[PDB]
Amino acid sequence: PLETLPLEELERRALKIYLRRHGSVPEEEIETMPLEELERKALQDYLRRYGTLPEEEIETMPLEELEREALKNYLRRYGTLPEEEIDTMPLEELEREALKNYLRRYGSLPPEELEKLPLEELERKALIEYLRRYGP
Amino acid sequence: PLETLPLEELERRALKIYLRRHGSVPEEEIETMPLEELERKALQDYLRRYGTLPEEEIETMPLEELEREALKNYLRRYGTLPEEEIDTMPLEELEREALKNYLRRYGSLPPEELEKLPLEELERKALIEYLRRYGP
Repeated sequence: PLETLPLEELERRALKIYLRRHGSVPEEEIETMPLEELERKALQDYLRRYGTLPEEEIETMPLEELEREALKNYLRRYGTLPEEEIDTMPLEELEREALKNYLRRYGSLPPEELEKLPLEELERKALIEYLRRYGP
Repeated sequence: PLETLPLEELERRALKIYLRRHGSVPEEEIETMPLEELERKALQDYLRRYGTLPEEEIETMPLEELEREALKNYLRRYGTLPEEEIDTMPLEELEREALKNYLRRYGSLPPEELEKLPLEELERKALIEYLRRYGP
């Protein structure tokens, strides 16, 4: 049933299931939040667990910084690529590597595709995979 | 031609021609700057030439709020919906109504099909219709 969902609905549902699994927030008050805020509170749950930073910076950091550190942690624990160029790797590339890393582990797709699939389609398959494993 | 390139490269070209025409950016970085830097500096330029925002505020503004104000500004001078909605409409809905508004002034698609497209595809046409107007 997830095929009929466009990319804006897949990101919403995936962020919901994640926030319904990690973090305690009213379940009926999750649906009414804007998608900009869904990522901020989802990636706040991520940073609070895998990398104990200052507790109030994570509340006030911009959304581009919350995502950058969340992607950085993902490559440190799930990737052998050196820590050095993780800081210098652009945001457009941290996302790409974090999705190829995700689709190789929890995905039945050969790496020949994951290196040729664009970033927009890499976001699709990784979001449809997360839902078919952790949700309806 | 342009339809064969991915959505990441479309935006990379679109933001490149914009920097070369509007404002002053050294053209010695045809593709060396990251996509995160292309979006940022091109947004502060639009927030400066087409708006009345503080200088010392946008240079420290995050990306999720630079884009928010750019759509709030773009929807004002080119939109029909009232101003009260602009502050309440979420960021994901600000992008949708901004992309549809652009695809009308410079669009050969029928408006009934403009709605049929999801937000992921409205961006492709807007970027492609932009490059056919300002690109070689």
